[PDB]
Amino acid sequence: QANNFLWPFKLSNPSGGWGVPRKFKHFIQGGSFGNREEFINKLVKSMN
Amino acid sequence: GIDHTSKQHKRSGHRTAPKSDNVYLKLLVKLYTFLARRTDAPFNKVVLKALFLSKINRPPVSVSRIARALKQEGAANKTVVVVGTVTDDARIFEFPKTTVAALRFTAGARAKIVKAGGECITLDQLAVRAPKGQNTLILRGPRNSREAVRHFGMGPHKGKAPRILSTGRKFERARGRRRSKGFKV
Amino acid sequence: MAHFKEYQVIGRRLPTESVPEPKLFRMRIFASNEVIAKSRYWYFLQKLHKVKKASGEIVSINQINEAHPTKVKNFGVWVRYDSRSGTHNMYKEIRDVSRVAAVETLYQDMAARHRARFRSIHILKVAEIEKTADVKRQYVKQFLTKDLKFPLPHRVQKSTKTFSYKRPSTFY
Amino acid sequence: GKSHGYRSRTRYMFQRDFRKHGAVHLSTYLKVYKVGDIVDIKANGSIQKGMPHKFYQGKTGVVYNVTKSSVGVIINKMVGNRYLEKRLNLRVEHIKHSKCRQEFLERVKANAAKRAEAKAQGVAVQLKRQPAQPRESRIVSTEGNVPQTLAPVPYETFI
Amino acid sequence: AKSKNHTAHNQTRKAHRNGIKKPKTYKYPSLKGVDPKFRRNHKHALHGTAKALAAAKK
RNA sequence: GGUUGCGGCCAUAUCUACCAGAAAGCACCGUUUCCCGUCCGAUCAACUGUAGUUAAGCUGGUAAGAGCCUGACCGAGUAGUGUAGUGGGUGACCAUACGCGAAACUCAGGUGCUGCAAUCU
RNA sequence: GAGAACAGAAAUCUCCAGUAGAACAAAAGGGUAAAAGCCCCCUUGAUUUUGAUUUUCAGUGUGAAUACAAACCAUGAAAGU
RNA sequence: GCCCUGAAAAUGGAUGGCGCUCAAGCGUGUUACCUAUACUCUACCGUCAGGGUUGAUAUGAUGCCCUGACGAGUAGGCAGG
RNA sequence: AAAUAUGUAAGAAGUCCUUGUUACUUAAUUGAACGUGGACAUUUGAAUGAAGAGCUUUUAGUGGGCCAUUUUUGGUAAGCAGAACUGGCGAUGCGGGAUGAACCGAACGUAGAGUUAAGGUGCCGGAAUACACGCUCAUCAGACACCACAAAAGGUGUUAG
RNA sequence: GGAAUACUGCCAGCUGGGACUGAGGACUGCGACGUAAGUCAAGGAUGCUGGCAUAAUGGUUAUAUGCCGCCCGUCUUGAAA
RNA sequence: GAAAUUGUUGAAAGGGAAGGGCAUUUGAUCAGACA
Ligand SMILES: [Mg+2]
Ligand SMILES: [Mg+2]
Ligand SMILES: [Mg+2]
Ligand SMILES: [Mg+2]
Ligand SMILES: [Mg+2]
Ligand SMILES: [Mg+2]
Ligand SMILES: [Mg+2]
Ligand SMILES: [Mg+2]
Ligand SMILES: [Mg+2]
Ligand SMILES: [Mg+2]
Ligand SMILES: [Mg+2]
Ligand SMILES: [Mg+2]
Ligand SMILES: [Mg+2]
Ligand SMILES: [Mg+2]
Ligand SMILES: [Mg+2]
Ligand SMILES: [Mg+2]
Ligand SMILES: [Mg+2]
Ligand SMILES: [Mg+2]
Ligand SMILES: [Mg+2]
Ligand SMILES: [Mg+2]
Ligand SMILES: [Mg+2]
Ligand SMILES: [Mg+2]
Ligand SMILES: [Mg+2]
Ligand SMILES: [Mg+2]
Ligand SMILES: [Mg+2]
Ligand SMILES: [Mg+2]
Ligand SMILES: [Mg+2]
Ligand SMILES: [Mg+2]
Ligand SMILES: [Mg+2]
Ligand SMILES: [Mg+2]
Ligand SMILES: [Mg+2]
Ligand SMILES: [Mg+2]
Ligand SMILES: [Mg+2]
Ligand SMILES: [Mg+2]
Ligand SMILES: [Mg+2]
Ligand SMILES: [Mg+2]
Ligand SMILES: [Mg+2]
Ligand SMILES: [Mg+2]
Ligand SMILES: [Mg+2]
Ligand SMILES: [Mg+2]
Ligand SMILES: [Mg+2]
Ligand SMILES: [Mg+2]
Ligand SMILES: [Mg+2]
Ligand SMILES: [Mg+2]
Ligand SMILES: [Mg+2]
Ligand SMILES: [Mg+2]
Ligand SMILES: [Mg+2]
Ligand SMILES: [Mg+2]
Ligand SMILES: [Mg+2]
Ligand SMILES: [Mg+2]
Ligand SMILES: [Mg+2]
Ligand SMILES: [Mg+2]
Ligand SMILES: [Mg+2]
Ligand SMILES: [Mg+2]
Ligand SMILES: [Mg+2]
Ligand SMILES: [Mg+2]
Ligand SMILES: [Mg+2]
Ligand SMILES: [Mg+2]
Ligand SMILES: [Mg+2]
Ligand SMILES: [Mg+2]
Ligand SMILES: [Mg+2]
Ligand SMILES: [Mg+2]
Ligand SMILES: [Mg+2]
Ligand SMILES: [Mg+2]
Ligand SMILES: [Mg+2]
Ligand SMILES: [Mg+2]
Repeated sequence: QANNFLWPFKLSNPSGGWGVPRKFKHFIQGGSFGNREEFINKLVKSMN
Repeated sequence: GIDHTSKQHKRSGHRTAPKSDNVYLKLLVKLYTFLARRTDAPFNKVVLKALFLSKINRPPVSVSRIARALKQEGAANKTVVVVGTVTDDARIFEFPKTTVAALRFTAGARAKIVKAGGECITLDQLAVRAPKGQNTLILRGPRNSREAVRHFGMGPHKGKAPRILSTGRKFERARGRRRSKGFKV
Repeated sequence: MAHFKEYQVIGRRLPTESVPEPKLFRMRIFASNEVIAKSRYWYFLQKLHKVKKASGEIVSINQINEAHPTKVKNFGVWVRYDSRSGTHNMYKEIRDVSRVAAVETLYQDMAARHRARFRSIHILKVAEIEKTADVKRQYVKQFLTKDLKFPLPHRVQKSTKTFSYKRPSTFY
Repeated sequence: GKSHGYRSRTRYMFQRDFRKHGAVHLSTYLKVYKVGDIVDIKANGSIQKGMPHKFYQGKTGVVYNVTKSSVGVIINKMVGNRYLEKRLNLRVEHIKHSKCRQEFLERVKANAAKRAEAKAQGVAVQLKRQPAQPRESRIVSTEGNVPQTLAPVPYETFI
Repeated sequence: AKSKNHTAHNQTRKAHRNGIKKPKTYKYPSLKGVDPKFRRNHKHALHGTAKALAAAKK
């Protein structure tokens, strides 16, 4: 209930940029997708 | 862009004023959207919609169908509302008293009701008398008694009546309508 | 793959009823972050034991820092690598000041001399060549000679303006 | 021309299971079926009468009829963008009771229990199932278990 | 002039615009195709208990 | 525990060779008037339970036995596979990333469990 | 496989072994061992009534099939079929 | 591994062109920087939706006020002009 | 004997008790079906979502399709012929791949500011003649997916093994 | 032995430069600061000063310049062809 | 007394077509508003 109450957050693109030159590979291969664990905060904070 | 999960700009699909163009009906609508907006009473809300209803969703309630609903346990003193016209039914030989409120009353129906010392109210009078619709019994007539719906769903083994003009034998009663002529439906 | 850290990664075989306290295995792992490093761990562990991450657990992840980060050391490096037409075992010696530095330029070297991308390499051992004269490869022996001194001929200064009024000089 | 007869493509499907040919064991016939029973459908190729068509193989349905040597099962087959109701006259050699509801029934009978056995104590129940939760903290020891340190291996050929 | 022969291409796209409508369920389904010997008796069975329940409100 | 009649799962019950089996029971076994069947009382039918025998059946045990059953981080996280990339490669094909994961192999363990009724040192 | 006058590679007789390696009109694939195969005995259910159902499907028709109901019969000691 | 031989076609000609050789080439790393009708925020138009408001004594009740989301389009449908 | 696909179930139309109806059915008030009366509420029976769900009528256009990854048949092969699943183009502009129906990015009301994607940043051309380690000198060097080709075989050129 | 530092993270710590926007139009809400009276950056810009009062700004138009832009209609899988 | 199409006058532009989009310079032309 608590979480569905929130609309999905609408983030802008990252301000720093994506790290990486190509997004649609796994984080673990130098890309942006997948579980990147605690490194999620650096991203979101650039997007928020 | 957005992966839409549902068709955009969809109209609700419900009437919202009558399509009718009669002032009086337009006025009764005025009464009841007011009444609906300010009385949290279910009755007014149902009544308002029925007003928008087109002619086919407004089948006539007969005066015999009326008498029967009054025979419900504990219902004989209720005033019956019919958002539509009320027709007469020679087939009943003893009509009760009560008070019917409806849009139209055919001449004979009005007669029969008044003869038994009943009363015929218009919805606006029904309003002043029972703004929350207290003690009201709402009746609808039969929609699927229309002749049209006989032909709905025509198909093999549906058993549903042909769109046909002239009828009698040698009008669509041979091949495919009997085991002895090709097959059956 | 990036600029490497070196990690101890410890893991073990999800416990059971009949086998609680499973054996525990360690790897040192050269990787840019601990996310790549745990991945790598499972990558090799499923090459040696019957586990997979699904049925196993990481126990500890710790960064190993260089012992004496400002001492020049002679590293011998063992590597396994995949070429286009078959796979291969190698030994190189790299001279730098940390193992982490060393692995940075190994990876560079494999890439440049053998066209081996990071996926196709396995570090086998990285280990400090203790006593000199066990140093094998001459491109390193070279730098171990007594009283070593060499000039840097033909100096290029980087200009900052587009135009110059001099004619330069590569003296030095 | 093409061929699309009733039992077409069924070579292995109505085949008989290795070392399991012959008479059907008698329990197949001692089993009892009531309307509402959920059965699973599997053709016994040894029994040609009362056979389900291949499409209904491996399908689960509900009994709607019980006759001398058969049960009538009703399956929802989806033809088009929609399901229609299909009714199957199967002999008992092609039907078995599903366990697809055993865990539900075991769950309910048991939910009645700890529901009373809690109420009649002092409430506090919790009897919806929950998915696998992530595991919790814990402390692994070294006592008797120092970490063994593996490296990757050289390339070798053995052949 | 030969032309294409058959394809199911795009067909489940269409199937999904307006459903795959689930199968629709009812309390009291039809006795359609049920054993006539049963059904005959069952009727009288029902007629009876009906009579019994009118007999409860005499 | 044995045995018998009727069984359920249908090889851990089968197969090959050898040995052991108290008591009851099964059995083999005697007969041809009668019902009944045969080229043949071998099968099948009947009669005796009397005249005989554990030889066979049957039951059990042995065997670095054949087979079969079970297990295992034995092989193997191998083969194969769902997903990803403007990954490698002239191609053929091949690595990598998030997942799913065999079969043969090898080693160990095992060799009918059991329901109803009657009977039995 | 082993045995028996003429009799031989092949005639007819016996015994051992035999999971089907045969046979079941026909293409092939399923299936079958006190049978579904072979031999014999008795037979006409290959019949009468009108619906339901599965395949192909439009959920039309046709072909073929399935499980019942109401008859009348066949067979068998019978359960049954 | 890179490079070289293997390596022959028709108007003059194409790593897109110029040109580039410790590259402006090949492999690999690290930063920074450029910019889509996309992403975030704001205004405005329209569409859909949800609320509010007949109380007179002035001017639209198909109106007025608040709020939120959404906007590609051939064949084609409907709507308001 | 996989993976991917695939049927069903996860309750109020539920679970339990009591004991009516019948011509079916049992040796049998035995059973079968349908019930009357009674007991237990939202941790009432997994997750996530739901700009709601259900239903009815009537009618257009269409009934040449083509493409990409993967699976795949015929063919020496094809910018060839034919199937499977999805995603596309057709019907669609916008940014990138100089160019281009289908690739990559991203789907369009009128505009401001910001940030990016794919792809780029010597000059054409907005954007480092940036940083770093190697490699490579071609009297037809090479230069970025789809893509606009090259092979066996050789070199005492050079590099690392 | 005792420190420092990097690296990663946190602060409802302070603070400078720059750009775009200023919808709304009495009041009404949630707050903040004050002992208080009051004040406020708290449900959307005001304050102060200047210049022109005109072709100054703006529209239109022609031309020039940067980048971009094939011929519509059609039938087609596919047309600038 | 339209248009295609023509003469004349005036203004402008033109290195292998022309016309078009966004934007602004320059010329010409013009509305509104100030008070
Ligand atoms: Mg920042
Ligand atoms: Mg920036
Ligand atoms: Mg910065
Ligand atoms: Mg790139
Ligand atoms: Mg931001
Ligand atoms: Mg009528
Ligand atoms: Mg160290
Ligand atoms: Mg065929
Ligand atoms: Mg057998
Ligand atoms: Mg038959
Ligand atoms: Mg033709
Ligand atoms: Mg063709
Ligand atoms: Mg066609
Ligand atoms: Mg004895
Ligand atoms: Mg005789
Ligand atoms: Mg004898
Ligand atoms: Mg006998
Ligand atoms: Mg003996
Ligand atoms: Mg015996
Ligand atoms: Mg053995
Ligand atoms: Mg392989
Ligand atoms: Mg795969
Ligand atoms: Mg590829
Ligand atoms: Mg692999
Ligand atoms: Mg056959
Ligand atoms: Mg038998
Ligand atoms: Mg016949
Ligand atoms: Mg037919
Ligand atoms: Mg046919
Ligand atoms: Mg070139
Ligand atoms: Mg260039
Ligand atoms: Mg480079
Ligand atoms: Mg825009
Ligand atoms: Mg539109
Ligand atoms: Mg599923
Ligand atoms: Mg739910
Ligand atoms: Mg929800
Ligand atoms: Mg809703
Ligand atoms: Mg239509
Ligand atoms: Mg049509
Ligand atoms: Mg056609
Ligand atoms: Mg048509
Ligand atoms: Mg595609
Ligand atoms: Mg077309
Ligand atoms: Mg498009
Ligand atoms: Mg473009
Ligand atoms: Mg190109
Ligand atoms: Mg992609
Ligand atoms: Mg140029
Ligand atoms: Mg530039
Ligand atoms: Mg820079
Ligand atoms: Mg490639
Ligand atoms: Mg070569
Ligand atoms: Mg060489
Ligand atoms: Mg304002
Ligand atoms: Mg304003
Ligand atoms: Mg003036
Ligand atoms: Mg003026
Ligand atoms: Mg002026
Ligand atoms: Mg002019
Ligand atoms: Mg112009
Ligand atoms: Mg152009
Ligand atoms: Mg045409
Ligand atoms: Mg053509
Ligand atoms: Mg004139
Ligand atoms: Mg302009």
